[PDB]
Amino acid sequence: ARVTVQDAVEKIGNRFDLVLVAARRARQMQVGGKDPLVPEENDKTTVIALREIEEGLINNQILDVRERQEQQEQEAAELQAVT
Amino acid sequence: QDVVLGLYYMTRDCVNAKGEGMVLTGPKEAERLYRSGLASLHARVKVRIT
Amino acid sequence: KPLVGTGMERAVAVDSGVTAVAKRGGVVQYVDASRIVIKVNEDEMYPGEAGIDIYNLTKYTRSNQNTCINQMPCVSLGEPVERGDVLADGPSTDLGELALGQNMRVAFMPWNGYNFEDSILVSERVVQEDRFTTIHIQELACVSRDTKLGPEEITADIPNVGEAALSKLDESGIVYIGAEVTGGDILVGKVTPKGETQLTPEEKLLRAIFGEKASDVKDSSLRVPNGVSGTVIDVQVFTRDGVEKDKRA
Amino acid sequence: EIKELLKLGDLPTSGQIRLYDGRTGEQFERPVTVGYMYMLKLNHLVDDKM
Amino acid sequence: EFLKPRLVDIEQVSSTHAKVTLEPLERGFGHTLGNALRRILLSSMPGCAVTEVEIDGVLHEYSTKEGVQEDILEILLNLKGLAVRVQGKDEVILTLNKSGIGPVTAADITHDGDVEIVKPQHVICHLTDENASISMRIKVQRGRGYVPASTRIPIGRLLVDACYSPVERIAYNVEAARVEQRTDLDKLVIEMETNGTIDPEEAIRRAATILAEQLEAFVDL
Amino acid sequence: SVTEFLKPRLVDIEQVSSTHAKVTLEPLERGFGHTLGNALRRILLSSMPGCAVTEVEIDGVLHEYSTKEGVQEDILEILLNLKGLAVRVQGKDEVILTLNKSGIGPVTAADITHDGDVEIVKPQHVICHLTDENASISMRIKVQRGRGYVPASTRGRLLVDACYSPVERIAYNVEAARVEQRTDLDKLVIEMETNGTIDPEEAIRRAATILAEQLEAFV
Amino acid sequence: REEAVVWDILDEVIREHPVLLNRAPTLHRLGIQAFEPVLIEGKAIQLHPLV
Repeated sequence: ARVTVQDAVEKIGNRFDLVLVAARRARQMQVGGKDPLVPEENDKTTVIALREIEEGLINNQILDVRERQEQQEQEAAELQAVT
Repeated sequence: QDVVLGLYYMTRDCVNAKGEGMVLTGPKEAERLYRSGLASLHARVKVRIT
Repeated sequence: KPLVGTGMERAVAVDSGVTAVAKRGGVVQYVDASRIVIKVNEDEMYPGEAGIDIYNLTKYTRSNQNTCINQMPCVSLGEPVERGDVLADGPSTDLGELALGQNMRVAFMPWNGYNFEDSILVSERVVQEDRFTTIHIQELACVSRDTKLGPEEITADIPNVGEAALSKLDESGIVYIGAEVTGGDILVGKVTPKGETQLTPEEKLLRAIFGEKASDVKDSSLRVPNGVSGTVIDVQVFTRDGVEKDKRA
Repeated sequence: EIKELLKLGDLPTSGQIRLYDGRTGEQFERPVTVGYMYMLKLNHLVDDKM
Repeated sequence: EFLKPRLVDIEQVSSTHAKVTLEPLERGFGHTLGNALRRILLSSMPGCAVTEVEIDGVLHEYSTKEGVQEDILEILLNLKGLAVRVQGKDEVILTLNKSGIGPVTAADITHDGDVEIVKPQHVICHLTDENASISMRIKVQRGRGYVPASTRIPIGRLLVDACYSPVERIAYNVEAARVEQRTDLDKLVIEMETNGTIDPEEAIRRAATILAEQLEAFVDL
Repeated sequence: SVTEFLKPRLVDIEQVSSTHAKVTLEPLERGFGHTLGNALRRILLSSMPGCAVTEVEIDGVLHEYSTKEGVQEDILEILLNLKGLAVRVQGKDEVILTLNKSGIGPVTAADITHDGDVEIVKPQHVICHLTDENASISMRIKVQRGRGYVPASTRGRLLVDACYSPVERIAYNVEAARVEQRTDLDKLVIEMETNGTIDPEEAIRRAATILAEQLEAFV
Repeated sequence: REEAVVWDILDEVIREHPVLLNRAPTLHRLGIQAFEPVLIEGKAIQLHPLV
């Protein structure tokens, strides 16, 4: 359910990086490879992204940690299946 | 423009109406009195608000 | 008939020549929906040139703003009419008065927000009676220009379509009068010399000696615009004098 | 003269008639103006502007 | 216990309109059933108005016919005003044939005896010449509500808008029923206007049938 | 076809606590949402069987605009508390009850004696508060079954507004919903509280039962 | 052709996809606000009155 964005703005108090964080996350859920952390109510990926922000479990820092973790996982497959 | 006319007609009072000066347990039965026609929409009344 | 009028409706109706004012008064001999034939009274009559007044009404046809101009006989059969009296009510006229809109039962109250700023909330009794239902008329032309690789045919032989469009075209390729067309149909089938190859002068000598034509073609038919429906009520065909005529012409 | 013509009909001289609602079936307060206005259809049609 | 009403009086005050009387009602149910039955009588009553007209020597409805003073479109609106009962069918094709000078009434149609023409004085058009004649096939079908031309949609078969609604105006008025040696009982009196093809008892009975179904949606009958 | 309608069925009860429910009906013929919601509203708000507190006489009171010591509240506000006492009663039509207490603290509905066929939906319904040990309350309270609402002006005995009907709020929101090729329909959204003496969906079935029984001599 | 299944497809691509309304003399920044669509059998843009 979506009417406002206000709690997401109160957790990330910039209102201009809310768009960027939710855009990066909704790309991770659209193209995207990943799967949503919140159960979807047959929503678009935009609302699921803002909904994950409203739970306070996604910011820029969680995305940076998980991208570093995926970049570290991208050597433990190649270096294992080559050598 | 329409909604402020609706409110200004709603929250006003006249010196005599249906149910002038009766006492009510709360706004829910105020609506229950208004929709039956037993009280007029502008009639000064003690209710219990919270 | 505007119930609240000012009396100047008569002057606007009579003076603006969209009604058929009788030149010489007399007696209705014959009213049809298209002409009105009046026998003339004696004291307004000329001794030679015996004379009856024949008023040909102008029926359903296009106005300059794509509205419908139409005259209707407002007199009976065999009725005394006077000189200067109207014989046919034109568009927006009623018995020689002036009647633009229609007069309706109006009420001044807010009704649940549906007439908020200046909006107007209308019953279904209005749209059931067809009392604002009006008639608009579009004139669609198709021109056949003399172009390169030969001029263009208006034949029904149209590439890449079948009987789905040809079911409403005749032997000549022009739509029947009365066809209830919608958006996307084909009204006048026009076809073009397609192929656009620009063969070489060597290939030009090749096709000039060995004698092979191109015989490819593209649809460029006159189609109905988007969204509109209606009824073909009139088809006019004009032809340059040095051009032969097909069968519907 | 408008009042005298309304008295020639059997209509009220006030010009205002009490009206019911088609939804609730109950009388509106404060009786309202009904009449015949000669309304025009202008040719700014929405299926030309859309 | 709640007391239950009965159809007590049907005053056929004219051929068009008549007044029923519902009696006796508990206090409060008068306006409730009155508004509900006004709603159902105006909304959904099965009418039998005209649907498709096919004049013989006429292509499309925006033309004229040599020998009749009204246009084809005015003939179609005059047919749209025609009320007609059918009894044992759903659709039917009537047939009008007339020549000579004189007003073409609705009585000139071929009878087709289960089809009743409820108003013979209703003119369609006026023929205007001796050697002039119209001949149309009038396709009338049973229907409900208002179905215009553009929703449900040869080149000769013209289409009129369908106006399947046999009522015109419903006017219920409650009043106190001083009866049963008991005061404070309502009396519902519905003045219903009809084009002529509906018995007012059958009208109010179809309406109460409709309400019984709409409440059968969630209660056991 | 002319008799065949779109007969709905209720799709959910998106409820809050057991005296309240939000019932939706979908989908309906165009124009039936208002007549069904309005008919059920007038029947639930006007004519519902139910018992209610009707007339109360206090021990030492001869006038409403008065007081009695040991009572933090007033007489008029204790009658406001007595209006909300939602009471179900078995096959007895009407019966008189009494209430006696001397103590310090609230007076709840569990202080009322059980005697008779009288059952209270909430003992927690606080009638009044007391402040003095020697402050002894003694009131006689008469319940009576009826048919909806009868005020005090349309009736030491005191005149209590009689609210027999169990519902306390009914409102509907006819909003539009669609079928596949159909244009426009209705979605009746009933929102309703009770007083506790009946659960809401049974009260809607009461309203439908009464409106069905009032049409039996027609169909 | 506007077949029967494209309208459920359309209701499932509307659901959370905003649009931008815009009046023609757009003076200040409230002249472009973004809404959510509700579909209409009609040809006129319905617009919430307080806006």
